[PDB]
Amino acid sequence: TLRSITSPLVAHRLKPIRQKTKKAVVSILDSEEVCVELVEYVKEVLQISSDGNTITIYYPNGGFPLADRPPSPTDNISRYSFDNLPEKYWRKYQYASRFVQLVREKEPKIEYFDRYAKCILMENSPGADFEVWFYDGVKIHKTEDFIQVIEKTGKSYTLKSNSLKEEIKMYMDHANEGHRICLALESIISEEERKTRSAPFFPIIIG
Amino acid sequence: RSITSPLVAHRLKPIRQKTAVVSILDSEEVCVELVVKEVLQISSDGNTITIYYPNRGFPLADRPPSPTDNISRYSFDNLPEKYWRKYQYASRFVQLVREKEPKIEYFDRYAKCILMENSPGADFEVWFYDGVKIHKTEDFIQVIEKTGKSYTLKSSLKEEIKMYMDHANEGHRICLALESIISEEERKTRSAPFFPIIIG
Repeated sequence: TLRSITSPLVAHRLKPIRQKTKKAVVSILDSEEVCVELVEYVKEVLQISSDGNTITIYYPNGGFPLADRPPSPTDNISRYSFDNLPEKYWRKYQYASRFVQLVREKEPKIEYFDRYAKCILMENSPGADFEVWFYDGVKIHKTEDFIQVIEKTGKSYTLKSNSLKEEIKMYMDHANEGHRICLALESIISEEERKTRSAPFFPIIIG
Repeated sequence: RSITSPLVAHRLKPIRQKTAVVSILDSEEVCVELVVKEVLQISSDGNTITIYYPNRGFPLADRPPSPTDNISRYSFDNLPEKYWRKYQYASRFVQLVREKEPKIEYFDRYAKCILMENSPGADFEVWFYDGVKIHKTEDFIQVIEKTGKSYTLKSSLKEEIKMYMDHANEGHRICLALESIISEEERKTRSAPFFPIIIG
């Protein structure tokens, strides 16, 4: 069971992207499906559901040239659950998940303009990244692992654990309020998309 | 006061229109330059009017003349009648901006919904992805079919279009519920404003 190792990917609300590695192309489609074309001709396509829990695999007949769109499916097709997926495709599923993990860290879920900064909560929940692009060129990025400060000069620092330099704290004190605010809205609005179950309320731009 | 209510320019993006010149400043203050020779600056909340004269003077710049010492402040109530029709010009203008100024853009699978800033009872435009368009108002609803066949109903079932009108009504209910939820939170937080908002 792939489960014993990794976890199902999440691509919900991800804008489209196509990147060519050497071994193959990876995509996020308008459907928020994830496509891995193994490879210059495509010999194998994996199409993972936006949830992670479904993997569709189709081949050609013959020895599928490269393209904008991925190749429309064939009758040589299969479907697996995350649990049923054969070992053979596991490292492919993990390429797709690493990639998607990359995108979500940089995919805004909420953009909020305070008097003093642009605040960005990312899609890499739980514990998503949080960027604060101060309008006077200060930058504070918060991560589960750590916090990066960049000063108006370019002095850039990490704090995996505080006294900063006091003046840093005015900015960090703000960053924190912004995080508390974007985390309260995300909860409120998320509550609403539960109660209504209509169309996604994310991402949002505020102010 | 007896007549017009104080204007509201909260969250309105800047604009200078020439006719007198009227402006909404980056401060959400409303400026009327009469022609210059007189400047009225109404507060974003409508209740304070600052009036200053040149020391004519003031050639028509693209920005309002910086402040002078021939200056007055009034309350909405204190405002002398000499200035009432100037205030009312400013109020009509702002009513016009607000009706076309969006507070909420929501992207449904079928359409773009826009609740405007002309509360209470704000306009609600539904720009369907297929080219259908519905515009709700307190007075009436305009329907534009894909053809162009406009139809300003004022009170009715015409069939088929009811599929779209039902969607439009859902979107309104959804946008009117988000406004309430995010409005509660803004009441409880004291942070920077939460509107406008784009969702989707």
